[PDB]
Amino acid sequence: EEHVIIQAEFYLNPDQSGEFMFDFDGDEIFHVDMAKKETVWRLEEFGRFASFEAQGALANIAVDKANLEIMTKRSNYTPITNVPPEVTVLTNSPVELREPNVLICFIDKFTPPVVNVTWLRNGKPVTTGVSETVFLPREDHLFRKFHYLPFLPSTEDVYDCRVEHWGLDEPLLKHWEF
Amino acid sequence: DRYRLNYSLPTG
Amino acid sequence: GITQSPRYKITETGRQVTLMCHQTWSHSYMFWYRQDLGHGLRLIYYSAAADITDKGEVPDGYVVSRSKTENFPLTLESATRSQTSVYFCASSGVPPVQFFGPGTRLTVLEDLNKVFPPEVAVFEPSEAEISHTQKATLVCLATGFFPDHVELSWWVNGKEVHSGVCTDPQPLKEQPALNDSRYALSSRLRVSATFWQNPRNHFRCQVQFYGLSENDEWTQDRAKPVTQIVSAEAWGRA
Amino acid sequence: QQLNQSPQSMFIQEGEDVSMNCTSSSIFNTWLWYKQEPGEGPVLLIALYKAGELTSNGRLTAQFGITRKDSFLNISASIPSDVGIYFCAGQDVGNTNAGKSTFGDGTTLTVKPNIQNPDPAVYQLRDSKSDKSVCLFTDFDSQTNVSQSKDSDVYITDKCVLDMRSMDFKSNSAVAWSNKSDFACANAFNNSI
Amino acid sequence: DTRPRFLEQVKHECHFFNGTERVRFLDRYFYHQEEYVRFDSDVGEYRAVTELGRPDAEYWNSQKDLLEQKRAAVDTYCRHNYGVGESFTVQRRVYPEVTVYPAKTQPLQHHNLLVCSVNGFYPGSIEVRWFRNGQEEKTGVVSTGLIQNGDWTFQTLVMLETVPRSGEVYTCQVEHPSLTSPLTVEWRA
Ligand SMILES: *[C@@H]1O[C@H](CO)[C@@H](O[C@@H]2O[C@H](CO)[C@@H](O[C@@H]3O[C@H](CO)[C@@H](O)[C@H](O)[C@@H]3O)[C@H](O)[C@H]2NC(C)=O)[C@H](O)[C@H]1NC(C)=O
Repeated sequence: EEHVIIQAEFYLNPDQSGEFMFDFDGDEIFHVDMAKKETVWRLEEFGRFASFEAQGALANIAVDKANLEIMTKRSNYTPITNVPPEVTVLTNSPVELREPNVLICFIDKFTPPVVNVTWLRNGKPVTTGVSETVFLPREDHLFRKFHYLPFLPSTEDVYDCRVEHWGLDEPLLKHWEF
Repeated sequence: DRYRLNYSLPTG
Repeated sequence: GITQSPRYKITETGRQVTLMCHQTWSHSYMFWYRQDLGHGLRLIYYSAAADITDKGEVPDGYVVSRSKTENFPLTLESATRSQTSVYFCASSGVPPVQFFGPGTRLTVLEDLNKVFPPEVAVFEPSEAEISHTQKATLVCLATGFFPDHVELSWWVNGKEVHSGVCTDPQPLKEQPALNDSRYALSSRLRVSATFWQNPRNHFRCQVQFYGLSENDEWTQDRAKPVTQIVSAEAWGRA
Repeated sequence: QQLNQSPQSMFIQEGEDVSMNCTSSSIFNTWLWYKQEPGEGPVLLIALYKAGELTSNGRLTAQFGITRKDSFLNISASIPSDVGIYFCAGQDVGNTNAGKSTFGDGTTLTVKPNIQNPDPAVYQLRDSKSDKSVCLFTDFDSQTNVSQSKDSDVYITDKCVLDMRSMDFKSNSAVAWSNKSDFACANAFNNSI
Repeated sequence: DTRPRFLEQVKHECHFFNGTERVRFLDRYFYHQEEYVRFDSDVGEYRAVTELGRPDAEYWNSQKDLLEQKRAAVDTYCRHNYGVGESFTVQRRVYPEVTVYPAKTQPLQHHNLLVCSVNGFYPGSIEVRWFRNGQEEKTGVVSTGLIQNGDWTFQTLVMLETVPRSGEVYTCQVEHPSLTSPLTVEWRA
């Protein structure tokens, strides 16, 4: 049918951060860790059925940084407008007490790609097996991100996702209950 | 097998 | 533009020397090669971007650095005689096309006392040639230098000529059976007879020798064979 | 040697045609041709980025093999200035990801000139300062090959082609010299053809 | 800090139709949220999207080596990477897992909503229909739409607005490219 394989890149100043990733029909195939300078396959099985060792991917982001400095001057130093995200909390599967599950915090339609996301069980921060994806690109050139929290469903625990963004006045909270 | 890189072009 | 420095270099065995490559094209990729006989170009190290370095085919005995998009210094850790080669530097904005530099001729020697400057002499055309061929050929000879870091040029009336010039592609070993033999080089400049017949014209053969530096110590009595120019001139005769 | 460049040595008289080959051990996507002038660095001749492409640059023409593993270069109407080494470069998928190019060993092209009117002769020149002398074997045919001397004390140089431009006169030349007192100019080159 | 931010983006889009039959390569460049220059494989060179990228299009188009390198991207880049991962991207199949449970909109004494939950299926093109006592219920059905989990799975919660009565037999039917036959899940009141 119809398929799209996008190679997305960005560079952000003054944060001096950037990323490099491939995308198939909205899902991340892999990305390049700019710190360890290695390929991080989104699904571990991809690293056995494919391969990607590109030092030039880092050189691409280097070019993006150079092009960014020229474009910033060309635009009379016009900064980017902050687009606040739209946070949503849902479960991997239907909730069953004493049956493990995952709580997903989907941050969508936001720019620039810098956010502060935290899980709050009963208002207390949690960081036991928490996971996240990179900043995924969108069709409208905004960004989206996923955060994952494996948990055991219970009636005593109440969870929240605190997503802070520069387009947000106060840290946005979205609750999930049983 | 093995994914190519598409070179991002530099500007002057 | 990619440029290299030094262009010639005599170092001692075991010393640490660093060849530099400077580019103003703001290219992201840079490469260091070494070209020998029978191996062609061989990648030593290269850099996809600043603060990024990777190894190539011949990365042993070398290190490299790249803290800026301008400079890619190749550095020999401990100079071995096997590292006597011609080192080339390239760069790329968007590969595969690369832009190479002028090259650097490095010569690793055991003792610098084998380094001798060249002796240049000009030889005047023979009358038999001017009668039979109506043309004048001047022969220049540069003998007794080591290593082969020379650049011979011809100068007629203060200008450098290339027409009618022919320099030997390789130098001759004066002591052919010696590995550290001193070298000799010949070159020819053919001008019309009536031009050499005019005594108002000046002919000079020039040899730019790239020898030792003002930092290389010299404990011998012979004059230090530093980078110098040895010339030889001649005037037209009737 | 992931890139097989044949031939490696060529001898072409002026006006004739030249054809170099280059084969890859992996599926290539781009091909590069370089030329290294004596004493200079290699520069780019032609680039091919599409299969079956046939790009030209004057008398140079290069082909991208449809096997994605072969490439050719042709030099039509050889002139003596076409001497030098010709490198063959390319990129596979691994190279493209690393931004590097694999180079072939090369082809050393030596175009020999057309000596229209030969006139083989040997002369002797005198030092502009001193007794000191030197011989000159000049104006011989391109098919002649000068050798070195087992005399050791006698030094015989190799062939050399000078082009007096605007006079339409090319000429070979070879120099010999020795400080042994029993040295005759004509007796020198005859043992070296 | 409160400092201004500046964003540069580059997207190398490969668009595939009918597998590798019709392919389209887009070399897109973005400043912040807006595109300013594009290489369309259909056109053959860079064309500015906004007037801000006109110097980039003119500078790149004047370099013949660059344009010829991008004109080949449909074969050398797009079609290559399509086949590198076709076995585990285009042909990836994951079974859904349908569960049905009742719910209520308002805090009430009886259920008024019945939920069908399809979870963890790839690809995302799916069909979910509701049936009460053999007759399909078209009116009063509110779907969730497709939900991307970000881990190569999908989900959607198609629900039927009904006050279930004792004795009625509801069924939720789902048809997915991974299933060889329609998958049914029943829920008796
Ligand atoms: C999608 O791609 C498939 C191929 O993967 C296309 O099917 C191809 O359709 C053409 C006609 O449009 C067929 O060409 C015909 O072939 C016969 C011999 O079989 C020849 O005698 C005719 O003169 C004509 O050339 C071709 O065979 C066929 N290939 C296959 C493998 O079925 C299809 O049209 C494309 N588009 C869509 C919407 O599917």
